[PDB]
Amino acid sequence: LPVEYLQVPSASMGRDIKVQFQGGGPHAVYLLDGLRAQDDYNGWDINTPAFEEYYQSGLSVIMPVGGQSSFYTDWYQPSQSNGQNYTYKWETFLTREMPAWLQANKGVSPTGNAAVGLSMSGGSALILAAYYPQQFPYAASLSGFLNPSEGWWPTLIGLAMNDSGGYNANSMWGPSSDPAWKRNDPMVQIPRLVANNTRIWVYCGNNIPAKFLQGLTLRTNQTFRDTYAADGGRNGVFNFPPNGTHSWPYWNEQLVAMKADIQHVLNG
Repeated sequence: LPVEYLQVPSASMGRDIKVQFQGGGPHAVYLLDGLRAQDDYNGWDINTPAFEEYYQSGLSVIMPVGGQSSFYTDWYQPSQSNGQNYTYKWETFLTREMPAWLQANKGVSPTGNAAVGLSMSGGSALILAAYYPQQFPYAASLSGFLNPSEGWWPTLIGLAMNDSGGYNANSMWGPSSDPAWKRNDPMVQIPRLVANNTRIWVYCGNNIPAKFLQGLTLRTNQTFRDTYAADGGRNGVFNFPPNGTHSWPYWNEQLVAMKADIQHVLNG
């Protein structure tokens, strides 16, 4: 019932990962952070009443802390030019290390949870559900990058990572020809989301190099929707309100709006 700050060892990253945690039930909502995930608090707790909004929801809430520009993925190597001295292994942490710890210590089930991501982690949430459907029957992407391997996206993602911490996308998924780019591309993995009957919730809202990027993000999100439908997808909620914005107030509004949806999927 009270909010806790936990030190959860990551063998794969060789350090302790801080996790903000609120109990409330055996199944949990994993709230993933944006591109500039900080090392002190998860952006959901900094900017929104997420914990309060899900208090007595019958769901636990998990906010991992850290991982700027990590895309919550397992990297090939430490990011070279910014002096990172370990390899990001956030997929291993989120799918093995952390749920094991939460199961042993708190009784949180490793299966039957929801992954909710925004910006950077919007794609991550869908990828986690794509490859770990037992752990995540539910996944939400708010203003996510849903076709990272395609067109200009590897270039833009590389620039974004440089402009947030000096991280280098080549250390993460290799050059854009590397199979890791398509492996971690939600668009490309839509057949998995359909085959798994994943419940997905996709949101996207709407100085001129930003006009381009804002437009590209929404249009890519629209192609994702169409392709999901075309591939036989029938378990999706697609929210593209024209006045929607790419900001914590609307991301929080989406988190609130999906609560009933998550409750019915995870606890129904």
